[PDB]
Amino acid sequence: DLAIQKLTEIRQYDPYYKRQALNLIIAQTKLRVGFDSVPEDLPRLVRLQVEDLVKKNRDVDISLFEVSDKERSIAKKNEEQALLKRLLKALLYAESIPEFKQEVDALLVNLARHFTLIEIGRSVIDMKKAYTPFDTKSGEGPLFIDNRVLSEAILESLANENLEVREAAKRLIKEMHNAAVTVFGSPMHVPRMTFW
Amino acid sequence: DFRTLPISQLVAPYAKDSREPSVMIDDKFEAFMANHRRFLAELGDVRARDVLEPLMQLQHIDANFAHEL
Repeated sequence: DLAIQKLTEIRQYDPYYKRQALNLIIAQTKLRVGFDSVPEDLPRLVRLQVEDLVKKNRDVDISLFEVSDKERSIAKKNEEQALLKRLLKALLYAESIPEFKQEVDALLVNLARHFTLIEIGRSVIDMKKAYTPFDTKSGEGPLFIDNRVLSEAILESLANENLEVREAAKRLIKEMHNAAVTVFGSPMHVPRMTFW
Repeated sequence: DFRTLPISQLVAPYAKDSREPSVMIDDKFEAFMANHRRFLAELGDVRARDVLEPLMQLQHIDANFAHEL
């Protein structure tokens, strides 16, 4: 709270404290995203996902996402999601300070590409789910923070009083589309993802 | 605690899948994946000081947060 208030609101020691606040915000965002260990031949699996999505293969085993999560609290997850959205909004606003621009821009571009990779697999799962019939033993999937808080942050940043914030907001959408095109191979089947 | 969806969970279904993609992998895709791997490695490199030092610098300008700390 104090870090966001100090950063997004404007003595000779202010830049020092703004730098401290930015460091804290970046660390918290990284902690919220999390760390993962991916297999060695990940490109092949990503292209297999794309191939399955372009066609309508029905031989996908998605039993891992049909297991109920009946021990955690949904309200806690909602609160965590709201906190992450606030963090992303502060990061986007930080682009208006010339000394912070490059770092935040690189971090945001990396995050956007990561979320595109997530969205492709989510699309595969959602496509497979629409055909499964009803069953009482089955339940919903795991609980997680929705990576579409970036869309809400971009929406809230598009009409900012600063030109840099609006330009960065547009650049993020462009970057996500470019990443989707690069992963798919051509722009023909990109509009089949459920993110748009 | 709650985090965003991990990619390993999403690629778990293809654990036993021995198939070759129809579209041959190109140079741009390989560079993209290498950059992503670098970013993923950089993600899991947060030390305690990264959080603790800014807090003990920021406590000196607000007394309510110092009370909380």
